[PDB]
Amino acid sequence: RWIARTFFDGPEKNYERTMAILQIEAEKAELRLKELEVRRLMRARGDGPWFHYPTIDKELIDHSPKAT
Amino acid sequence: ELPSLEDLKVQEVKVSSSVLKAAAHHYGAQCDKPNKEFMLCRWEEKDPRRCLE
Repeated sequence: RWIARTFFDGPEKNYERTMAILQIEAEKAELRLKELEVRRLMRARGDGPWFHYPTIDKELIDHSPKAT
Repeated sequence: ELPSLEDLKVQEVKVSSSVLKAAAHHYGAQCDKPNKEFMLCRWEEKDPRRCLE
């Protein structure tokens, strides 16, 4: 009982805790698997703003020339 | 492609010499409206197929 105080965390700790660490771990694992799933799609088809190659130009010239 | 017919080009043309036309630039002042109509047709529609009339 003396060893339980100021030397031990207790059974309440690491049961309420660790599950909190697992809750962050579950979020870290699912989003990393989602990142592997998103990059597998975004690289194959140019749909989103990920792995997009730069284009030539947006605007260059529109004025009237001396063309035929 | 579909081009214009054989009888689309206007008769009586190029009777004047090359420098004979260049001698008088009064053609820019008198008879200027039909020249400007063809000019405005060309910048709007780039094809010669539509602006021939």
